[PDB]
Amino acid sequence: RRTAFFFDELCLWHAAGPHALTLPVGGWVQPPAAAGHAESPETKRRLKSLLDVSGLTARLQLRSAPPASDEDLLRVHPAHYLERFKALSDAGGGSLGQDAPIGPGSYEIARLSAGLAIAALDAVLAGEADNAYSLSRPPGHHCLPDQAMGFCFFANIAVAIEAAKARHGVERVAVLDWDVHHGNGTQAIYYRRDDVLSISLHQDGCFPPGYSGAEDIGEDRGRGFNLNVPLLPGGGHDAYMQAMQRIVLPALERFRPQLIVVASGFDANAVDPLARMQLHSDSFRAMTAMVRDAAERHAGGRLVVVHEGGFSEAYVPFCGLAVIEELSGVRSAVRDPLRDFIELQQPNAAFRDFQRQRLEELAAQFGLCPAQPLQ
Amino acid sequence: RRTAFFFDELCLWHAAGPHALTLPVGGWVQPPAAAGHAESPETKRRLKSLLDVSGLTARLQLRSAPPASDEDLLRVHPAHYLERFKALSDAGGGSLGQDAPIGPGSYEIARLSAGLAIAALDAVLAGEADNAYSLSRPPGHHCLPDQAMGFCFFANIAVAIEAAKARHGVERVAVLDWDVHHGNGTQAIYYRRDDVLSISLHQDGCFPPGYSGAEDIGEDRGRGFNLNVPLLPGGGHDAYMQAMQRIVLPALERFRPQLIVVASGFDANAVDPLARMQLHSDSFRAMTAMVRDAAERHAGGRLVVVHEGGFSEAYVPFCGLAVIEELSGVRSAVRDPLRDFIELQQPNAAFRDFQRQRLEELAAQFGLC
Amino acid sequence: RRTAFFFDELCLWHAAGPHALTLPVGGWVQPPAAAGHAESPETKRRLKSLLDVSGLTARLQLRSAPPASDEDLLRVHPAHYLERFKALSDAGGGSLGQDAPIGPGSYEIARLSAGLAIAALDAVLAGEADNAYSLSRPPGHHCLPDQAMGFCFFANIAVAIEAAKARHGVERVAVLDWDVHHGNGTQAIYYRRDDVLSISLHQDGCFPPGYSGAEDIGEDRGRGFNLNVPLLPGGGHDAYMQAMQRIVLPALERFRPQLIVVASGFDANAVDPLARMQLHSDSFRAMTAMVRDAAERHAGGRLVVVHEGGFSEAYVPFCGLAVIEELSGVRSAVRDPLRDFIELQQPNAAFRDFQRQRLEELAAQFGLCPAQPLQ
Amino acid sequence: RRTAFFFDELCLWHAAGPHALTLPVGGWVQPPAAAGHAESPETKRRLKSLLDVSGLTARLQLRSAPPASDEDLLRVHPAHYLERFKALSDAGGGSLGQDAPIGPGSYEIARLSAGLAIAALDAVLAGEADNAYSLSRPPGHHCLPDQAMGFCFFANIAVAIEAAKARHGVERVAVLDWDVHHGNGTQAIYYRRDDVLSISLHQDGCFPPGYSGAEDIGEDRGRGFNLNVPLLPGGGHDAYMQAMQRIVLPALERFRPQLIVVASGFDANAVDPLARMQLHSDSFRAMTAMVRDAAERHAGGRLVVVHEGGFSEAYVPFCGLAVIEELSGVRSAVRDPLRDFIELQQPNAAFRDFQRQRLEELAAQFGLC
Ligand SMILES: O=C(NO)C(F)(F)C(F)(F)C(F)(F)C(F)(F)C(F)(F)C(F)(F)C(=O)Nc1ccccc1
Ligand SMILES: O=C(NO)C(F)(F)C(F)(F)C(F)(F)C(F)(F)C(F)(F)C(F)(F)C(=O)Nc1ccccc1
Ligand SMILES: O=C(NO)C(F)(F)C(F)(F)C(F)(F)C(F)(F)C(F)(F)C(F)(F)C(=O)Nc1ccccc1
Ligand SMILES: O=C(NO)C(F)(F)C(F)(F)C(F)(F)C(F)(F)C(F)(F)C(F)(F)C(=O)Nc1ccccc1
Ligand SMILES: [K+]
Ligand SMILES: [K+]
Ligand SMILES: [K+]
Ligand SMILES: [K+]
Ligand SMILES: [K+]
Ligand SMILES: [K+]
Ligand SMILES: [K+]
Ligand SMILES: [K+]
Ligand SMILES: [Zn+2]
Ligand SMILES: [Zn+2]
Ligand SMILES: [Zn+2]
Ligand SMILES: [Zn+2]
Repeated sequence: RRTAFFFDELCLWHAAGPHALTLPVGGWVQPPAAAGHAESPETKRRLKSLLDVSGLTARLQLRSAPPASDEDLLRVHPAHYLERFKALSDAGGGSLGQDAPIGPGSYEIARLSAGLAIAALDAVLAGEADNAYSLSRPPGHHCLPDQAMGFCFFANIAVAIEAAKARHGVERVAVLDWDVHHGNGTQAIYYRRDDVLSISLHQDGCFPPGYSGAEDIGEDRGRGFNLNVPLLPGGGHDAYMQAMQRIVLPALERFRPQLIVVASGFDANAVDPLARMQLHSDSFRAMTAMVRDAAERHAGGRLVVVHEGGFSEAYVPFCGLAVIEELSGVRSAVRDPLRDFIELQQPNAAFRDFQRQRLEELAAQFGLCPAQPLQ
Repeated sequence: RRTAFFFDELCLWHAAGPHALTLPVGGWVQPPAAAGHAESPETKRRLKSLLDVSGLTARLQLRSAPPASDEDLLRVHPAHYLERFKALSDAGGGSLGQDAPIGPGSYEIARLSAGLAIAALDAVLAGEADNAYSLSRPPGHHCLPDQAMGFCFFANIAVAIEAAKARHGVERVAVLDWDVHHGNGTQAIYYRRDDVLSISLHQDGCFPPGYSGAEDIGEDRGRGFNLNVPLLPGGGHDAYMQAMQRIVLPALERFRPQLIVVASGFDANAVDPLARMQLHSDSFRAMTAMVRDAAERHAGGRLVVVHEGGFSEAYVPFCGLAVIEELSGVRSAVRDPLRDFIELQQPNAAFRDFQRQRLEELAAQFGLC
Repeated sequence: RRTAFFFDELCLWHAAGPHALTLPVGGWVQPPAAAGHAESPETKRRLKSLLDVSGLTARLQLRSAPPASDEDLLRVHPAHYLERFKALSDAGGGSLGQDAPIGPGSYEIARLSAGLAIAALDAVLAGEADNAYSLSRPPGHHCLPDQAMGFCFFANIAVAIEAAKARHGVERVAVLDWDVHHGNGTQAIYYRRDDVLSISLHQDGCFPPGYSGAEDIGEDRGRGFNLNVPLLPGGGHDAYMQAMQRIVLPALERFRPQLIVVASGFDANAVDPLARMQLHSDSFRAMTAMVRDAAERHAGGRLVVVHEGGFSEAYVPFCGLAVIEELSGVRSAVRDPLRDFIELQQPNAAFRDFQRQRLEELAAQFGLCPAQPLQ
Repeated sequence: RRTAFFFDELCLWHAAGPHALTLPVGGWVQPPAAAGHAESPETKRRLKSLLDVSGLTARLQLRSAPPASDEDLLRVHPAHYLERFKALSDAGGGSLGQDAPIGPGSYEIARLSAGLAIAALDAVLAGEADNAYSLSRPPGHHCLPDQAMGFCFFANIAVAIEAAKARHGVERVAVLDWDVHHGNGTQAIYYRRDDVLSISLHQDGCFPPGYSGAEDIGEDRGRGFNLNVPLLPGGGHDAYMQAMQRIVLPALERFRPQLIVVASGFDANAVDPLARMQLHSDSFRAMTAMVRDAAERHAGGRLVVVHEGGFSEAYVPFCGLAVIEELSGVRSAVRDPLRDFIELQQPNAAFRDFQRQRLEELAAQFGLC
């Protein structure tokens, strides 16, 4: 298998003002002596470093891309938003919204991030690669057309899809969003559309705070083409496996995607500060295997994974490595040193059963028939 | 209310070798560009900085203490353990056990940490203060007599209790351990004893990994005098409130403690990387209120809170501040900026009810209903 | 001796946007993975930590102070400057000038820094202490009345002096500025005044860049009441000792100060990135001893040392500790672990002689008679 | 021009125990909240990042290399030194000498660093590239055969030269060492040899502390084939240009090198904490131009630049970029933002003249005038 790795060093140079985790410094929040922000470069940089020393980068098709044009961005965002973003970026940065801080030059770098997503879809649709991974920083899946949120400043995946439709005329794209937070940007943009199936697995009520969203299934033309799976906080491997088998795979089976895009955050990992789920690297490996399989049966193998969240410096690299091994069909010598340990922390039988029953009920609410994958 | 704050700057100078969170650097674990260890000074330093900026330090009785003597340490740990610890500390540090890395001078600093715990109990028992908070770094509650674990190198609380019994002859001490991990050190040391009631609230299976422990209630003379409450991962405020009201307060009521010691980690907070629970600063405020109340009723107000775990730099200070406000009866101008946000993320009604039913069953199992 | 240590934890919470040393992040300057700015809290925080663990803090008279009022600040700065500073500070920070970046809440913290300086002079003038040290962050000595420069946002020492004149009517204050950079703020404010003798020891041409200033001795009423000693880059202990003995002590002798204020940066230390001089902790000890002596003979012992620059995290604490030992008359158990090493790196005889001859010529240019200290 | 860039990500994973700048943490030296060591990865990583963002990496011949074999290392270092290094590396690290701390796995990574130097000489001697740059971390130029010093654990350049002589039979190599500290490792190894001309430009008395060395010109067969230029602290661009024109270029002219190797530290830069000199990125550009020119005239263009010291995170990348632009003949869009500022800080005319006169005298002493 030929996997394109879309990466640019410059995406790692985007940096907001001082923050303690996600809290803007000021008031009662003391400046951290080192850290600086949640959406730091280090988590993505360490993924890249581990890919290099493992020998995996040598086996991928390593690509960059031009930054997203105004044409591409305007399919989603209004000019006055671009202008506001740019002016704030040229004046040294600041706050572009609620939980949306930017640094100097962040406009240009956000454009580059969006271009990588655009290019990754283009490459896979054009037959240049079987699948692709885009290390797109800053992330995209919370961003609304006219409102930056959740450290996202462009709707990377939505911009990529709209560009893909204009260049290739793809008619059915599925977006599976396994970032631990709710993919509200993708949901809102495609909410009344049936050419895009948007599925979000997320921790119930995490971000946006208090939002579950199971009853939000899309409207009119898009009714049934948006699906939220609000998993109970504390869940791990089995919760995600059950969600995949009872909701995701049956939904993709019904939708028959010609392209699958994954909004892949790794903030469901067991040591992430920004959520409470218990995934290990093999959990992300298994989800990728399931989604790759779905792509091989419906979409001619056309799968793109776009990097979204994931805050843990120590553990994100191992989770992201697992995904890329699974996309490329290449297994490195890397051994996840937290794997066995995270196994022992998983929910007990009673808790697993309780989450399983809720997923069964949810699959029934959605009108998903428990069929088996086929071609 | 007169609250003693036991603190020494030197406790913040203990530092292990390079780690990525809890993973020792080496093999596939790249050295972090900044961070360093999990048990870093910063989390405790930022608690101290927020206490100072809030003006609350000015209302406490600020104290240090001599480091723990060999006499005190030897009540719990063997001489060969002290020697082994010391030699490794003199030779620049390294690994004293599984998840127990030390740096140069860490022996001396561990002794100082233990002395603060000793002195805090002493002060409260002697009537020098109504209650006390000991910012004891490195922490203590995982450490066995001859085995360092979980970044603990001396059993600070056990060492403090044994010293208290020798100096004051206190007969009944309750140790409430609300660090999110299991207080296995305190459990093992006091396991066959009824002069010490050890209670651990912890995330089911977190650390030690795979351990719940509800059935482990003590043995022979200590049967019934150890209680584990393994809360489901993902739980937050209500889970802890229910645990306090159905298990902890009834257990303390039955035991009639003459002194309450709290092993207070803040790693149950909603943004901690080292567990999966959802507590906010008012959760720790409420638990402290409930334990203070229990102390006022049985123990002449004698309450000591010893700092244990808590990894989140950003949020531990607010949780620790809340505790100390509650101990002192002084409310500062500090407003927790995550509070409203963490409310919205709490378990839904169905999950709350599920955890509540388990706690009811557990309280029945323990004969506390 | 009774030494007041004016300190507030909140001064350590002032933090600018991301910088690589002194370079604002953006363009070709990548965000640092840890550091964040030159004027970081850590250098001052580590001074405070070393003072604590040494037992010295227990022997000082530890004080805070109210922040500087508008009244006090307006003696130097215009209202529109205060308003501009404040607005930028309330909007999350940014760039208040050339090399003058601020963070959110920096206005309030700058006011606190200035209040510590005001209070330190007040305490010493009121007989509450023999001398004082003010750990005033952010620093002051580059700041002009209507222009922030060199990470200084208020003219701390000038604000303190003008307040001291209003409360106590002190008639002759000497400001000795041994920060390695030129004290241009103090120079410009007091330039035509003879009630304030301003003396700057600095590295020739360091900051402001290209400025030496030996011929800038004040004008009209202030002619002869400003003195610049531009020391050659590379100089260390002997260069500073010779400057003190041939220029500073004779100048103070002529001026008969009723109060001595020291603008004490430690960026002349041998490992500072922001200059090229070779001082060790005993060099700062000796300069403090000389200045304390001058204060005991003219000023009733009235000496205030205000912390200015110093970037080295490792070595500033030892230099600042040395000063405070010398102010308090208390020698701790701390042993400077770079001392012997820095001794061996000092300029050779030929270089020492070359710098000595220039200082002799300069003392003659200034019309300083080589008299001996007396009372 | 075809420039090989020898680089391996794994060299950036070497990391010693906690230090404050160069001071080992312990005693009165508090652990830094962020930093860690002087010889940190960041300075070299940021050079690599700027090369990538500039598009210059795309114009180089990017290479890695096998780590140095025992055969190669043993030409310089004894087996017992390898064993001692390795054992300390397997046991988590510690102190291999005075200013020579290592971390876990540092033995393997030091071997990799040395292999890059070996491979860079090999490539240039074999005609695979016109010149080369080796980003060899950890550095090499202070390391003696049986004594680690100055954060160097193998004598990278010496090991590379000895390997080059065995494989290619090159007879005359010049080593120009413009790291701001004295290249004592290269000086001592080649001290009685005339097949290697070792030249060190360094700050008078910086490191090793108190050493100038102008009188140390080699002995017996090597007499005249070692040259030290101890520049006065505080010197910058002109001092270095004068040293190059009056000492270095005439010496190379007399020696007729078949290969030039540069020990290129950037710690002479104007903002380095580890010395007191005032170089900007164009200074390193000019020195590289002058040495490339010398290589074109005697050595068929054969020039290798091996990365040594340089501590400034902010400014080393710009200085290293300048060198590589000059090697490759490719000028990127990068503009050095400190350049104009460092011009204004240069020594005045009187100081320049004073240093110039000393260099004239020194060139006369050496018989090069
Ligand atoms: O993973 C992310 N996106 O998928 C994320 F953006 F990083 C986030 F969503 F996790 C968040 F955006 F980081 C966050 F967690 F949602 C958040 F926005 F950072 C926050 F935690 F919700 C947050 O910012 N909380 C705050 C609460 C009060 C005041 C300021 C911030
Ligand atoms: O909070 C603590 N004490 O109250 C704690 F000991 F720090 C801990 F329990 F959080 C812990 F030590 F951090 C830990 F969780 F036990 C642990 F040690 F960090 C760990 F998570 F167990 C851990 O470090 N696990 C590892 C597993 C494999 C390899 C390295 C580390
Ligand atoms: O020590 C200081 N004051 O006494 C100092 F402010 F930190 C400084 F003066 F050293 C400085 F201000 F730090 C500085 F060194 F002068 C400086 F301003 F930071 C700088 F080094 F001069 C500087 O900022 N240089 C720059 C050059 C080009 C572009 C931006 C900044
Ligand atoms: O640049 C270097 N090599 O080219 C260097 F070796 F790193 C150094 F020379 F800069 C050095 F090693 F940093 C150093 F300068 F030699 C040194 F080791 F850092 C030091 F400055 F010598 C030093 O560390 N001195 C100490 C003195 C006393 C106690 C601890 C350290
Ligand atoms: K999601
Ligand atoms: K849809
Ligand atoms: K517990
Ligand atoms: K018990
Ligand atoms: K000065
Ligand atoms: K004047
Ligand atoms: K040299
Ligand atoms: K030689
Ligand atoms: Zn997320
Ligand atoms: Zn814990
Ligand atoms: Zn300065
Ligand atoms: Zn060097």
